[PDB]
Amino acid sequence: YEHTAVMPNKVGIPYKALVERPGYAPVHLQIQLVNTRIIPSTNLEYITCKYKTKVPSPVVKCCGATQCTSKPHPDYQCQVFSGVYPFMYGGAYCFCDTENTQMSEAYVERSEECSIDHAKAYKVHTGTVQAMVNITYGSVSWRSADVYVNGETPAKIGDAKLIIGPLSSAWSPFDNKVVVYGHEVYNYDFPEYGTGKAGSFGDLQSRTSTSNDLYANTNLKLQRPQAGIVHTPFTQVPSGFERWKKDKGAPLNDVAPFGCSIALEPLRAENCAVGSIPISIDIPDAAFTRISETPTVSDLECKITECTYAFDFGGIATVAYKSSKAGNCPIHSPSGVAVIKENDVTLAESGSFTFHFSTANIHPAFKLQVCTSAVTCKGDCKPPKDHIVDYAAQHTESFTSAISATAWSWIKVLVGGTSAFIVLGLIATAVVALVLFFHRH
Amino acid sequence: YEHTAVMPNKVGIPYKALVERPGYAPVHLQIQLVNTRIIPSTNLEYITCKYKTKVPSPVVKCCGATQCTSKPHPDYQCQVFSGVYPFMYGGAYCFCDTENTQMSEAYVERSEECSIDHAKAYKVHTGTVQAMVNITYGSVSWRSADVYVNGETPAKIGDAKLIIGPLSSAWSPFDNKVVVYGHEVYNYDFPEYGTGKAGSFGDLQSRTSTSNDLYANTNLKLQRPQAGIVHTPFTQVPSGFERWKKDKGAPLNDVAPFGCSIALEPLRAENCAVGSIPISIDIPDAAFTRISETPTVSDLECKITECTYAFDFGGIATVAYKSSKAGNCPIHSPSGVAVIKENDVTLAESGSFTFHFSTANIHPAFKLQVCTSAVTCKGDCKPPKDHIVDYAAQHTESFTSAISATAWSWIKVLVGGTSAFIVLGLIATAVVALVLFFHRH
Amino acid sequence: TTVNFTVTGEGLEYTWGNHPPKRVWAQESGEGNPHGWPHEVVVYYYNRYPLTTIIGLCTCVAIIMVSCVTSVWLLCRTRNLCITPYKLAPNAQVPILLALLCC
Ligand SMILES: *[C@@H]1O[C@H](CO)[C@@H](O)[C@H](O)[C@H]1NC(C)=O
Ligand SMILES: *[C@@H]1O[C@H](CO)[C@@H](O)[C@H](O)[C@H]1NC(C)=O
Ligand SMILES: *[C@@H]1O[C@H](CO)[C@@H](O)[C@H](O)[C@H]1NC(C)=O
Repeated sequence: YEHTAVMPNKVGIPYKALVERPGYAPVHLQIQLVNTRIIPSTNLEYITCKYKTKVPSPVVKCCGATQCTSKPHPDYQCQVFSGVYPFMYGGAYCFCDTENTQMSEAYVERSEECSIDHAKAYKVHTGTVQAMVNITYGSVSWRSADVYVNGETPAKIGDAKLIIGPLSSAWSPFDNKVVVYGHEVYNYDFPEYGTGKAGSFGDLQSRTSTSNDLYANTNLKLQRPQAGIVHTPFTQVPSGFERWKKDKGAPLNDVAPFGCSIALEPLRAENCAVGSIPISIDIPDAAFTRISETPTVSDLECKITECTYAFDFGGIATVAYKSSKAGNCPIHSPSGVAVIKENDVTLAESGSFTFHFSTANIHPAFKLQVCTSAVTCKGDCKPPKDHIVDYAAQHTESFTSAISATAWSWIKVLVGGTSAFIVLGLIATAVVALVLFFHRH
Repeated sequence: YEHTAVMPNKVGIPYKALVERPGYAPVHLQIQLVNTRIIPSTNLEYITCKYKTKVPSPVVKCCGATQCTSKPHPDYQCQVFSGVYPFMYGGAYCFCDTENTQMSEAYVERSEECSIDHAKAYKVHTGTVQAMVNITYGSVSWRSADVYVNGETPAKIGDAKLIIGPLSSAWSPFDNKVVVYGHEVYNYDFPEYGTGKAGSFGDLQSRTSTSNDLYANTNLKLQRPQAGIVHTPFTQVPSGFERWKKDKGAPLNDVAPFGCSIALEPLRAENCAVGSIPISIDIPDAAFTRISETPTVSDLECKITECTYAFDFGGIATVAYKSSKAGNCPIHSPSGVAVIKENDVTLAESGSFTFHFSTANIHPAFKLQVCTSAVTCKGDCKPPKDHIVDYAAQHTESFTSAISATAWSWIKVLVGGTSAFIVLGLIATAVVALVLFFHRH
Repeated sequence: TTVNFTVTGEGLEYTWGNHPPKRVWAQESGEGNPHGWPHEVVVYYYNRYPLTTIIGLCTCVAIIMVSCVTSVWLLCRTRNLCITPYKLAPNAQVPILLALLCC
């Protein structure tokens, strides 16, 4: 028997319903999300990390000169410095004083830390949505399975088949371009490959961590060696990856709306409380008992014994009843005014039972579906005393949830009074027009 | 020197221009696309292939009975058939006449052909655009390289830095869902995983060709064994993959607009003639020669000796000239009226040279640039003789390209005559209007 | 069998079984004489631009009819307004120039 409904996109808050099959007693259904994951499709654009400058041994030509050549090394530099007279531990290196030449070479390569400490530039596309759902129905215990939130792909959960509609909102916390560094995700509009600037995020770019084609843009300039000294000095713009680490700011992990949690394997946004989720679950036929085989309840009287519109189940109610067969009975409240804590109660031939509920209303009024029957519960709820709590509200507030009886009294009098006063004027206006008419006629 | 321009998204039709760096003689530039590839991002959804039904040896219980159990196999079927009296080569298998049961089992597997003969269902997202660009300029021979058509990433081609702008059209021949079978790509809204119907494309679905979790949806039903025979008969819906291969229809390879060619490694659409391509090329400073160092060309006179507005270089023109310091001189037509076949000519102190051109205009009038100089070429073109050709047009057709001098004359008379009639009517009205005034006054 | 396909300047590709696809383009070789008499000019442009020529010709005729009717209507209006002052005055000068411009 297929039951279709729309549940809020909330984690930890159970969706409760009675599955009403014609000719059979209602089956209580409880669907709760364990987690919800937005898993976008990503394509690695390039990998950024701190660069290393490789400086091969210089060529020192005594009594002569050399010429530089072009090489494919990233950010390759080569310069010939004439007029050198270097010294080493063994004395003067060259014979000639000013006729000697030193060739300096340098190029940029990925550092060793790039294997572990690097930032991944990704382009992000719409992917898939998956969830872990905890379901119990009737007398069957909780069962759970990982499901795809497509609205078409079914999942088997404890002999029940569940299909979950797509999220009502296509919202995703990830931008079109993101940077993943460590455990953090940044909505960073990174430069395209090959356009990185020196001292900025993309100064060094590589398609992969093992790629042999490395892009490097640093102002690497070879300097003249110190007089009498053999070395290869140079200047270069400090790494833009190290600078980015200092200035990267707040990650998406800390700014994502709706309480999204960001995870990387796979990249996904978890538990984003956005919109609502259509659901369709097939309850197995064996779960239903014929109405004639279940208890019949009558003369239900519901009393609200204590109520506070706190986030927890602050409402307490007592229902007096008489019942045949003294059996078990599902309990439900189809109205959105109150959420019922208990799923079912044990009935005797006669007596009363209590149940707990959570409501936002100052004057709640709700229908309690005692199996095959119903009783209307009404009462007055007090304000909660605790200002801040560490748990989410079990209920949903509406536009009129806070309006008290005294508030309605004033609204009714003010709206009714002004309307009646306007009408009174119009009535007098119509009558006087007729009074003048009768004077002439 | 950086040269910026826009070239059409055409393959095999070269873009020609003169790079004019102030103070230096023009440098002829020719940019030709070898191929353009739209390479979308793809996510494999599942793999479809023909199924195999696995049928283990049936359990034949003599003088007794057995019971079926569920198993974690795709489309698993199990049924116990009582009242069997099977025979083998050695005679009656069971002793009892009717107190015997056969338990038949069957389930669906991927066939051996699934490793080579299968269809891949992909989700297709915007990816990248790449092209092979063939470039020559000045006296530099043709050089080519693969480039990214995004307007950001530069390419170094023969010491020239090339940036190819993004395509003006974001059009792509692939829908959000495609099926790749063999070398063919189909735009097909395949069913979501786990929702395929029996006898249709998705009756058998696998996330990957080597997975151990297979979805199968066929009406596999075990049938009662024939009397006295040990075997496991069953009925099943014919494979929907074989059905699809019969009813595939035309692939995207055969229906893609704009002449796209579909390739699979990676999946891409090649040579789609959509929109235009912004370009920017930085020409080496060594390729430019100063004006005072190049020949001076004067007294130019251009005569069209033959012309037909065919798709090939049907035009022939002869240009007389006087010059100095005989040497090579680039030739270019800046207007779109005619495409010049020759890129440069050798000039003597005086003489004439010929060149060929392609034009769609019946009365072409175009400027010809001869290094540092220019001449105006005019003439009449006859219709082409060939109705159909196997090569694309070199020229571009304009709204007014087909209008002859005779047609313009008739349009001029039409508008001039029409206006003259109304003008006479208005003049007559104004004259009589004044006379009517003078009569009263 | 014989199959006829329409090919324009944009081109057409056909594939005969197991053969490489072939591409062909049509040239502007339609029959006509754009430099001849009006019946030859219209034929050339009709064959090259069938729909545009039909729409163009109708627009030309519609413009001529509106302009000629308006021109003559104003000229007829001119004669009525120009001559009427003299119709209502039998004993009038009626200059000879009037009989040449307004009649
Ligand atoms: C489902 O809920 C029950 C009780 O609420 C709990 O014991 C069980 O662990 C839950 N399942 C999952 C997967 O969290
Ligand atoms: C570039 O053009 C030249 C001449 O047109 C040709 O020989 C060469 O093969 C072309 N290169 C490519 C990669 O097509
Ligand atoms: C194709 O065109 C020719 C004209 O040359 C005509 O004779 C023939 O009947 C046409 N064939 C078809 C199938 O229309």
